[PDB]
Amino acid sequence: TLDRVGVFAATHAAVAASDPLQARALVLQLPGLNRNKDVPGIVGLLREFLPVRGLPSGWGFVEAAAAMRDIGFFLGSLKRHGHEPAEVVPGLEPVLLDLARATNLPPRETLLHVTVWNPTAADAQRSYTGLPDEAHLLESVRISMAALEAAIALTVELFDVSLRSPEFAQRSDELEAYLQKMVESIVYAYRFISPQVFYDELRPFYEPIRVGGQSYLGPGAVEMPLFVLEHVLWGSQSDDQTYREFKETYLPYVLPAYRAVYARFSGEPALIDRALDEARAVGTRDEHVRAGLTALERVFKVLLRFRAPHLKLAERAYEVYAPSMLGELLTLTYAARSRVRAALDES
Ligand code: HEM
Repeated sequence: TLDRVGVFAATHAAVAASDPLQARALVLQLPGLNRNKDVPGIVGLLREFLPVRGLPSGWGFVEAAAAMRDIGFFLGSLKRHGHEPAEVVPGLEPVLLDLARATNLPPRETLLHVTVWNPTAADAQRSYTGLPDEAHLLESVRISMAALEAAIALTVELFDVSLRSPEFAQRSDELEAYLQKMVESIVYAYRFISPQVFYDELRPFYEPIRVGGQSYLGPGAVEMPLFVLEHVLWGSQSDDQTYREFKETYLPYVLPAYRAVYARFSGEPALIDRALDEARAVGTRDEHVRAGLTALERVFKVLLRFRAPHLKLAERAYEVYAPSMLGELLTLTYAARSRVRAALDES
């Protein structure tokens, strides 16, 4: 049914299958050293595979991204025990910067590296902690990342589809179906991830580190390119300070293609702004207009079925505090949906 997922999943699998540093058996030893808080051992283990002669000239994106993944687990690890990886590992910084250049991504590990680009097998999956809860968190992202990428494609396609077009409602219904995966992810997370374990054992691995004279954030699901999708859909012309700063903060961590999508739509009304103008130009009693707007409201419904439960998920973990950004974004989503619902009012 969600047949657009396959191609995105296949691109992720290419990186997951790559191990140019032949680091698999070495990275698997990291959880034990983390448990032992063995900083010298962690550095020693990294130096067993860290390139010292520059990157192999034959590497492409796949190899460079795979190398960053495997070095990357040592970065959040070292910071977890209170150390800047660049300061305690001679020659590491130049490698990170070279890998950043090769991939057009930050000079550390991102959500992509630790989830969809990380192999799934027990004898291959890289992990900070080796904990089941960490594996469950990775799975929760794997459930929806490829679907979300399809959804970004669909949103961009829907942007050029007139509300007057016969496809509008059908495309919106298809977008809704892919976005349902985000809901599935939060249901999964609620079921399988212990809030105590997340907060006490996993969260400390996700601190920022300093590379190239600036701070780079840790992997988190916050880096999923959902914010790019919603920039196009409803948010591009939002003057809300917290929201704009949120998007600009996470922009460097998403794939270059989605950074390009973001830029393309920043100088234009968002999809719903255009659709609502169209509804007003035709008249909101027109059944085809109403069909389109109703379909659009369902997209907002599914976005809220992710976002509201996610806030609860986040609150439960931090009860063991969540940033204001979450509730603020939730409210903005409600406001956007309300604009659609207002057009559908029959009085
Ligand atoms: C117990 C598990 C989780 C916790 C504790 C958690 C916590 C948070 C927090 C605190 C934020 C605000 C930004 C930050 O400080 O990093 C955030 C944002 C975000 N998270 Fe989660 N999260 C969890 C699971 C998930 C899952 C499973 C997904 C999707 C697969 C997800 C998707 C997102 C997204 C897309 C944002 C950006 C804000 C938004 O769209 O509303 N999170 N998360």
